[PDB]
Amino acid sequence: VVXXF
Amino acid sequence: MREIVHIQAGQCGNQIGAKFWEVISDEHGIDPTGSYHGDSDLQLERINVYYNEATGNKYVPRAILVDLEPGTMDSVRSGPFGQIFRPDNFVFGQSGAGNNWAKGHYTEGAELVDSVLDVVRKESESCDCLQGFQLTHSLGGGTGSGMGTLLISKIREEYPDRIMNTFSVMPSPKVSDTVVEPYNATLSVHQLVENTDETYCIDNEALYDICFRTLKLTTPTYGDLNHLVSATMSGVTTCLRFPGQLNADLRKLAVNMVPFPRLHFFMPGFAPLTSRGSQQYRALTVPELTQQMFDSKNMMAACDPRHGRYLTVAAIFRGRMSMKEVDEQMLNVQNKNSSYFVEWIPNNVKTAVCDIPPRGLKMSATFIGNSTAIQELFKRISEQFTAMFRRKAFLHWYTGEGMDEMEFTEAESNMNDLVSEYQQYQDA
Amino acid sequence: MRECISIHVGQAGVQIGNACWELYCLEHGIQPDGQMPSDKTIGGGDDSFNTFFSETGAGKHVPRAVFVDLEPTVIDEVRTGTYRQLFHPEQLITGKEDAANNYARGHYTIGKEIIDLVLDRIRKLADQCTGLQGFLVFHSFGGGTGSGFTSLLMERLSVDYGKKSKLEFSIYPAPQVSTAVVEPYNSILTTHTTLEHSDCAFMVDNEAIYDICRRNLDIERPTYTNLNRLISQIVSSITASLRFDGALNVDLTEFQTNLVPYPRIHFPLATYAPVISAEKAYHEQLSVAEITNACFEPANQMVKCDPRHGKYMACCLLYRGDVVPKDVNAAIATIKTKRSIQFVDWCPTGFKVGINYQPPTVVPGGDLAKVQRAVCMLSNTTAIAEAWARLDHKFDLMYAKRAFVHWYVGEGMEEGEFSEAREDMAALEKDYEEVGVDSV
Ligand SMILES: Nc1nc2c(ncn2[C@@H]2O[C@H](COP(=O)(O)OP(=O)(O)OP(=O)(O)O)[C@@H](O)[C@H]2O)c(=O)[nH]1
Ligand SMILES: Nc1nc2c(ncn2[C@@H]2O[C@H](COP(=O)(O)OP(=O)(O)O)[C@@H](O)[C@H]2O)c(=O)[nH]1
Ligand SMILES: [Mg+2]
Ligand SMILES: [Mg+2]
Ligand SMILES: [Mg+2]
Ligand SMILES: [Mg+2]
Repeated sequence: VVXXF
Repeated sequence: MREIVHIQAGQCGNQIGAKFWEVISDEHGIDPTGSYHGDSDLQLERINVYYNEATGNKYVPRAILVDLEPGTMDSVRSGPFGQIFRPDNFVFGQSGAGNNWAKGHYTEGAELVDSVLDVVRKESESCDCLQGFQLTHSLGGGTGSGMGTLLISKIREEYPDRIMNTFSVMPSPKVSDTVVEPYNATLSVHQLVENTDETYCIDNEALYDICFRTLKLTTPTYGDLNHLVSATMSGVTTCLRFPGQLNADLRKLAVNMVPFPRLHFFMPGFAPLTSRGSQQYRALTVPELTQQMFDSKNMMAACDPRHGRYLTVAAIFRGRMSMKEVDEQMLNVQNKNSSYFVEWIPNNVKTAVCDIPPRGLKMSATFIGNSTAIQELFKRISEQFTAMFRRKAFLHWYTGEGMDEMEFTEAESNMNDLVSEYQQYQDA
Repeated sequence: MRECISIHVGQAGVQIGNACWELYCLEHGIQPDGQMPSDKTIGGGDDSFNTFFSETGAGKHVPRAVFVDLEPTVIDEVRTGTYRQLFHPEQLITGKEDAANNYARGHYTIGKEIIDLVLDRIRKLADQCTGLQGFLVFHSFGGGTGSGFTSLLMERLSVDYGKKSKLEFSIYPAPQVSTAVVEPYNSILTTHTTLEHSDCAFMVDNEAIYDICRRNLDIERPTYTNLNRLISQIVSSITASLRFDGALNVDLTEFQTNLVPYPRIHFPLATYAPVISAEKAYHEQLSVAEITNACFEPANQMVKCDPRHGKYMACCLLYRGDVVPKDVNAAIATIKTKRSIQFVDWCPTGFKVGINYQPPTVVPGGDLAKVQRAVCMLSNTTAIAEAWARLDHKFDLMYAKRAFVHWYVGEGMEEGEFSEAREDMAALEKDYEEVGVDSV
């Protein structure tokens, strides 16, 4: 899973 | 019991630490440079709890920023409120912990831990009366997890009579694909059972599910996950930050929330659930804040509270509303779902009401439950752990830094004890 | 900080090194005279590209590298070539007489004459580092220098640098371009000797690369310059996370954490896409979803293994170029549905992804199309053990009759050293079997 704030 | 010292360790720690300070600063009317520019005077009454004062009556957070690589802290310092923090309270190494608990707790972190405690000591002497410490960190990486639990063990040594509080982000495969996180988490839990008085179980499984299901975000980001944490952290510490009657300091909160020294792992909830894009033009009714804040969908811990029983509950309401109606709806849940509260702790639900609402809402509710269902979280990690440990997989990263299999077995063992203890009192 | 030192050993090692550093220069806008107009930090710098390049006063960006060979022909071409000015002469180290495809000559007879000088020059580079990550070592399995000297250097580097990471790029021998009948021998010896001194090794099967050059690039009889240009793209993908950084970037050492369950199981399988000609690529653009799928087509594998008959212990996707989280996530969902992809029971099944927005570039007069986005999958599959088996069988046939064994004994080695290397290789195949078994 690709998750940047 | 006045001042709190805040610490944030590692990537997750510093990101949510930063967002937490962004949020409450806005609530206490403190700007990025540290000057006050707010209306109400409730904003400055217990400002001394989290901030220090300086010349020009500027307000400086009582915060220590810790990491083993400069990355997130450089980003935080050029973050929004970046220049607000005491420059000297930035304490970072360069080697990194490589998501390794051993590197964080025993080698790369030991090389740095003393320097951090120096800034802790300097802050704790500025204190007229220190309550204790709140730490923010993830349990899945290396710095926040390993170095974090080390700092606690060390800080408990210098301040054993103080209260140790944590906002601990539990790992989930739904958010991280690093295989060793269950190792890092189990090792950390062992530490937290022993050396904290209160631990808010912020579950990234919950935060992702919340972001994806309820808030209908198809590609949830950390900023999305953290907006939820930021909201929870504001709410949970509201009874600490503004004038109030209940759970108004960390020791009192602990005494109300913790019936047994080890079972101090709290299940936070929040309402209304909000994404940074969500409009929220329609404030909720008091009955809606209540049905939701007890709804599993609003729990930040990814446990089904109907699978266990509430030992204790705090419930914090914010904004201008009928305090009369708050009590009826609160007394309604207790009386409707009475089977889900343990009978041998009378009146285990306590409530506070603060007038100042959170940024962007008129009506908010925050939940703090010491449910036995929290075990499901520890059960989850326990399984992800054993799946690897039975084949002694990926242990060489840890043994290579000096650890032994036995130290894993004991942390495995101590957490299985924790689960069973949470199950002992669920059938009582 | 976190510098990385490349060591290019022997012909294959050096020539692949050429391709790689030419390509890196084209990726960072570095001219063949070392000058870099983008870099405003003159004389120094903290930037991502500084992990592979040092800077000088003159404004010259210098590869953190060493080229070593026991014979001057190949490195001599570097000394006189397009990128001559890029290096400093002390970095290009040559003997006079090579190792004549003999491990023993590379590890001992000739190698001992030059090992000190090489380490002295490696050391001099290490002194320029604020915080060294480790070394990258490019070498052939089959050559005498590539095999024997590499083992010697790696052993020596273990001693002089303790446990700083040592990664290999190892060229595994293929018959279509093999230069020695004894390459099976040299292979098993270096692999055994290096095994406990290497943290992670990316095997490049030349038959795989020869196959892909023939099939996807319609190159009739591939040259070394053909294979090297493709190989360099793959190495570039793997080192991209070390030379660039962005929010979505995942450091190679993070991928390493997932990929190596035990210190001996440190041989990841590389699979790269898209490999496509300019003729086919014209008017046909490949999606995040399309290149991701290629990674599970064995035709695009870098070692001839069959992951389908094996079990997965890990999966990483090193994306570069025009790639967004949204599309990657959907892409993997597809493959989770459309493939089967068995994992061992003790590992989780999540794919660790990294993304560098810096798009792939290509070398002028290259055969590869300049694509918008590309991907390298690093997998730890039991199927990689197939590579050991083919080589172990070839080794077995000759040692049964002690064929050629005499060129090795004559240089000082023993039969015991052979049987011993071969037993380690048997253990490794056994090891790679043990991990595939289900638990109880
Ligand atoms: N892909 C690729 N493989 C190469 C190249 N050069 C040599 N090889 C392979 O390397 C193996 C032979 O080892 P070499 O590197 O040529 O020999 P060496 O390392 O110089 O050692 P000695 O010459 O014996 O001292 C053969 O299997 C070749 O196919 C190259 O430029 N590219
Ligand atoms: N919610 C949240 N979790 C994070 C963030 N950054 C990292 N994590 C989580 O924390 C774990 C990684 O720990 P990390 O803080 O990055 O390692 P550290 O820097 O060594 O302390 C994983 O489970 C991540 O999902 C963040 O900004 N928000
Ligand atoms: Mg990181
Ligand atoms: Mg050190
Ligand atoms: Mg040669
Ligand atoms: Mg520079």
